[PDB]
Amino acid sequence: NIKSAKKRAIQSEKARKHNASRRSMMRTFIKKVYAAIEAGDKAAAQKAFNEMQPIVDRQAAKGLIHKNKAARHKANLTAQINKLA
Amino acid sequence: SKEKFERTKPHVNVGTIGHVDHGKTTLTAAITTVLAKTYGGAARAFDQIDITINTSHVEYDTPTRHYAHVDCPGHADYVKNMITGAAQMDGAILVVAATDGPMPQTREHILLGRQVGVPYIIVFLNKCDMVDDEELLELVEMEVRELLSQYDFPGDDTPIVRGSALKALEGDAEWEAKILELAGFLDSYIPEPERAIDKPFLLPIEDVFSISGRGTVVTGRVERGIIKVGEEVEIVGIKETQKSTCTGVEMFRKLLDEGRAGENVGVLLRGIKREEIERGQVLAKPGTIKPHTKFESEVYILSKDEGGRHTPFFKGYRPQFYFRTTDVTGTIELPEGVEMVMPGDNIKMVVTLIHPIAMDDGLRFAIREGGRTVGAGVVAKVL
Amino acid sequence: ARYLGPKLKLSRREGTDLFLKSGVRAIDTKCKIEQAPGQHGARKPRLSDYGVQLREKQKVRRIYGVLERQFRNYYKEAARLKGNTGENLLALLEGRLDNVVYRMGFGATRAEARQLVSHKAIMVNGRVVNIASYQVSPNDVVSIREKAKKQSRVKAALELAEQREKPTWLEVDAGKMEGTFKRKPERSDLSADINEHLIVELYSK
Amino acid sequence: MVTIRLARHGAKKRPFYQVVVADSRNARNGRFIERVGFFNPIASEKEEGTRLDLDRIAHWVGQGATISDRVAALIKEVNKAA
RNA sequence: AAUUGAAGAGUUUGAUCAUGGCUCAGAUUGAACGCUGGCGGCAGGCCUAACACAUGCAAGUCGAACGGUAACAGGAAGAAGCUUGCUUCUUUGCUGACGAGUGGCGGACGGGUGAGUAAUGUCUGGGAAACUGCCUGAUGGAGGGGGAUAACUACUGGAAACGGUAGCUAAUACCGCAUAACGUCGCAAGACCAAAGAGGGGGACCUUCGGGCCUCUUGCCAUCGGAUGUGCCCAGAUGGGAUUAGCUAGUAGGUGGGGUAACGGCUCACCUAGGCGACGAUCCCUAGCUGGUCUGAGAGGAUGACCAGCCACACUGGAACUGAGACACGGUCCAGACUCCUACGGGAGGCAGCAGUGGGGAAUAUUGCACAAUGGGCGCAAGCCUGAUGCAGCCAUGCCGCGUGUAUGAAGAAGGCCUUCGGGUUGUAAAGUACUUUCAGCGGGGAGGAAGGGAGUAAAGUUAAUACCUUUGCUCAUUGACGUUACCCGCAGAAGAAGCACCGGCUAACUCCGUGCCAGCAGCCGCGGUAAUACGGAGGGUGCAAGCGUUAAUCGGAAUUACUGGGCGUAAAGCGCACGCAGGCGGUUUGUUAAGUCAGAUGUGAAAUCCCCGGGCUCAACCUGGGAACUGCAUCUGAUACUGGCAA
RNA sequence: GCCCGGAUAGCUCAGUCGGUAGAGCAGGGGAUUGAAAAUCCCCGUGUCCUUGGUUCGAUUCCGAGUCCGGGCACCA
Ligand SMILES: Nc1nc2c(ncn2[C@@H]2O[C@H](COP(=O)(O)OP(=O)(O)O)[C@@H](O)[C@H]2O)c(=O)[nH]1
Ligand SMILES: *C(=O)[C@@H](N)Cc1ccccc1
Repeated sequence: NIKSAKKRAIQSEKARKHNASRRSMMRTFIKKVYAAIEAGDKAAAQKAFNEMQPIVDRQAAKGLIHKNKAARHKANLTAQINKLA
Repeated sequence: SKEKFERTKPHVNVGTIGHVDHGKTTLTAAITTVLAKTYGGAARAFDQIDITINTSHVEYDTPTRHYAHVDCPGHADYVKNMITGAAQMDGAILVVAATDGPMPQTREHILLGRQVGVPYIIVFLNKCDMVDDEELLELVEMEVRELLSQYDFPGDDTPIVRGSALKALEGDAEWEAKILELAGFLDSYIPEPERAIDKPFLLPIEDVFSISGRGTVVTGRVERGIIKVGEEVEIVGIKETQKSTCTGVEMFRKLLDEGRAGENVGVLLRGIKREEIERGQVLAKPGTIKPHTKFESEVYILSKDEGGRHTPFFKGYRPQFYFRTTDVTGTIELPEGVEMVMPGDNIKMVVTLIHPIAMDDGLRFAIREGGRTVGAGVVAKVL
Repeated sequence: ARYLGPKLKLSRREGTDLFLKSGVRAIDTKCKIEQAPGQHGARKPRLSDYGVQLREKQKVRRIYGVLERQFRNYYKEAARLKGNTGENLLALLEGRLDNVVYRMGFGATRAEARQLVSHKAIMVNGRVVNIASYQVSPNDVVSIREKAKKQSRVKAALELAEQREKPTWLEVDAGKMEGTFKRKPERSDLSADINEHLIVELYSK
Repeated sequence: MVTIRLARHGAKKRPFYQVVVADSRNARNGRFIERVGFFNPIASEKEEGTRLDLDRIAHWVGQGATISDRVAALIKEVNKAA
């Protein structure tokens, strides 16, 4: 619309491209650990978590993730690696 | 809507009158085309005006004055629109074809404006590109001069401007040369008319419009008085006399702030619909004229060879009465002793109209009936 | 809002005097009283009970110059108070400022007294009042604006009140032309010739 | 963040301010938490013209409730020392 | 002081007493119609088409964030006239300030509508599996580097909208490195994660001459909090129809994975076959809820406009993004309908935001002024935006207040009218006469709504500091849309200001004349058939008053839905009879429990409204302090007569 | 504003192509009665919307205008 606050359109959409790109990369790491559980390598699964731990934690402080869901992945997946090992 | 209109150029209301196929419309678009190259606020297109059946009012202005042109219907079947078209004349332009010469109907166009009082006429002898023989142009010109001479006008002193509206509209300099000198005749033969601005306000209701989204915009050129946006002005018509207040005024889609005599403006009222107001009423000052159903007058009836009647009518005869914009008919009670009123009589008659409207003494008016003008006069008595 | 008509015609209806025409004279004596409420006034009424309830209200309401809608509100306030609802109506109707100045004698008649108030002439406690329906409070002093004192209307007016009863719920000075209001009006301190009992039953329905 | 503002009541041309404790995101004369004292700028030169309970203000200030500059001016206007 | 409160009449029949419907007497409304119309004060004002909309306006802001400055105003260098500093004036971001751009914040509030919604909502009272920007308390940190881009140049697509390519550069933009904790995961050991700098002032020192450094202010990150808001779950209450009786299958529940801030069929995979239903499911229709308003003695019934709290919608439908928060009125993407522009390839638009318009409709108004006050957003502040709000204009729509004059005045006139033609009546009514002057009209003084803010200045703290800054007094010029204000003084003349329904009974109040079951009146009973108090006119009179009546609507009367408070032999009404489940009710003695119940305490029952006592506008209407009330619910602690559960 | 349809006694219509306007349903006036019906005795009350013209002559010929209804516009 014809308002000076149409800035929020292009600006927030520019924010959409950035945030969306970061959200997929966070998820693909989780796909690695789920493949790790199906692979049966409890040591490699532990190693799988070794690269994604500083990932979601760095997303937590940015407000990108609600911080609660961040710790939630670190909970169940830990429960997964001890289920196999 | 927008664009505040400037009150700098003197405004003289003009207009081309003529006949069918003559070129009233052709010249209208051409004059603005000619004035287009002297000022970039003109050049009214041919499809802009449109035969022109409605009283089309476009404008053009020279670097000296401003003009409100009217493109009236030069047709006999559209005399009533022509009458109201002549309701804003400060000077006119007669379009006469040098091919079929001055027509008896074009002759009729002169007399209708005369009984309502046209001050000056700039006769544009049209269709000049049809013939270059000057003596043939002279006889057609002199016949128009003869026409105005026997019709109480300076036919011997009427400014005859030759020319063809055809190529003048095409942009041909030679024929555009006539149009430039045409404007020369308009500013000299027609001086600044009378505009009684300090008189009680009166504005004839000519046309009714409704701009979708803004309201009612009635129009007309003010005869006298001054109005301001916010002032309460009432309306007297054939219906019950009503009232309203001014909420705006834009001329030619250009804003104005004060209504004054001379300017053909479009005033904006306080939320009235279309079914209340119609052509014929009068926008005036609070409590000036009240309607009546009984009045007398002093009228004269002309001959049919000139344009009036030929046979004497009787009592009960019901002709339409016209005072600058009114078309109210009425039952006539003839004076005792005069059963038959022959063409040439200058008697009085008691009138009992059918739709009450502004009736006041000293009201110069004309009378018509059946398609012809029976005569004119002045309302001296109001019962 | 006022009557603005013949001040004796309505009084001839009731038969009882309403003091609308007291003036300098004591009693009229020439109005063909008690037997002429109008044209066919000689014939005595059927006197239905519904009418007699109306006859006391219309009698008393014209005494104070109050009108129906306003008189109904005095009643509305009368019911929400304590004591006697019948006597509540009496004190409030006397509570009007035009009524208290009427007992002082500063006004010959109430119609005279009403404009007296309405023309900024009365200045109670040093406060000018135009409202005749001003609810007078206990323990206060009413007075007259100096510009509007001894203006020929009050001259002949004060000597009239000498034959009046001059109630005990107030006191006039007439030396400085001032009025001091005492305690609230008692039922026995008023005329007591009217029957206000029927009025509370009138608005019962 | 809640604050101590002024709820402008009273009729046309003759107001009467009622100092309230309300939410910032709410309306002037709308939802609030509590009302404490009032403010009568058109009061007569008489007994009462301005009232306000200092303690309830301090209790809310203790959690972090801000005060409007006009309202905070009333604190100076009620003169805690005078 | 705080509910001191309840009326009936007419009409069935020849008459009566019942039963029983019908109608009127009351008050009110977001009103409308008709007639008339003086002003002021305080409110209200599109209920129908949630129908379609022109234009303007309704949300911007920070240089104390950054690169910059196209403009406006100066400094400064310079330059030209020529009065040699009086002017003209080309460069210059070095300043004041600053369009356009980046970025932070706001835009989720304020505002409007009631289409949808019968329970996802709302109200009432509890509850736990959460989140929480701006604000604020507590405790530490605030170390060090890198890579792009907009604006801007060059070129260029397209009518425009709106882009495209290659290069330019900064940051409180983005992305790392380091450091990690009472923070996160885990039994633990351990592992892992953050950030941003500017502005003012200034001494020594230092100055690659940008500045560091010191100090003050402010901002930044994380964590436990708190205040507040929001989300979620349960219980009770929240309409009509049974001529709607079976419904449901991600549906009832469980295990596991995922998702959500959080819990869960929220969603999937397998398994189980159940869950809802007469104290009414589903289905159909209708409808925003409540606080309240009107009526009512109360209980109830009706209703939900305005002020206020909540929910939902935003052209129709749908999805999602950003962010603390929307799944969003003045944001986006898609399809559809309706408008518009067009250079026909393709785009623009949403008034149920103020006004305003066509149309609908019986019917509801201005395209005003201003940010002076309160509130909101950004900002250090100054200010700026603010159709919130504050006021003004139109309308008798409501309530309240007031005026259209007072006193005197008998030939007891004129005229109208009636008449037993005697006279009566209009009627102190008028003229006449002596006075007054509100409000209107006009002319001058003159409140209050205004608290603050800016500059200057002293003192007290901060600090190396008499500086900056912060705080408290004081001084100066002051900030008012309304506004020819409120209010007051004064001048002129009774001067400018009364109508409307009704008059047989119900129901306060009559005759005459004219029309003859004709015309008409009318709430019901009924009037008029040639002597009408009911039709029409005139006079008189009654009621009310800038309003008066008609009409529509709700309640009252209606104890004609009876809970308080009705009936059934014949007036409306005992199933034809009987058995019997669910349900209702249940002798008497004792013990016991303490659910119903009772008393008391506690939390809650928002505010305004209604009630009592006071206060402020001349009074009132209206506004308003305090108290009371809010007749209900939840929990705790006692009591044991009655009812209920258990046992004899 | 433009273009048409109805405008015919109380009501609905016939009758035109210039030659002195009809019918039906009505309704009403009288004799009889307390008053009507039934019965009997009599019946047209019309500016053809109005007005003007080509006239020995116009409802019918050409037209304006007013009233009402039905379609199109125009957009200061
Ligand atoms: N030769 C010539 N023809 C003309 C002239 N004016 C008009 N016309 C023609 O007449 C026709 C109609 O012209 P118009 O202006 O519509 O006339 P109106 O509307 O009756 O005024 C057009 O087609 C022109 O060609 C003229 O001056 N000369
Ligand atoms: C509106 O434009 C008026 N000022 C002029 C006008 C034009 C056409 C018809 C009537 C008036």
